[PDB]
Amino acid sequence: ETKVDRILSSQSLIQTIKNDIVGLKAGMATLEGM
Amino acid sequence: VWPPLNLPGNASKGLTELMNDNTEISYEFTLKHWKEVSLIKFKKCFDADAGEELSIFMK
Repeated sequence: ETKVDRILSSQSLIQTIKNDIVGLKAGMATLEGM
Repeated sequence: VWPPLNLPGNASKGLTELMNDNTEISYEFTLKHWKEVSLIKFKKCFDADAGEELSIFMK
């Protein structure tokens, strides 16, 4: 139980990675526009 | 409402402005972002048409 709770907590990193990648996608479209 | 597509990119806040149809986008706000919209494609035409005003060619 303690170890699964630890795994479940790190799932916060995944969506943070998720949001940042959204910004990287838009920012790259900008560079591509140049 | 505004244009048919006005929110391509990041930040759900611009997406909020879009889906909510806020009549205003503060300069102070839009300074804090990039590519506030990308009305760029190769398909169709928006919000206009041509072939009018018979004046000009007569000049």
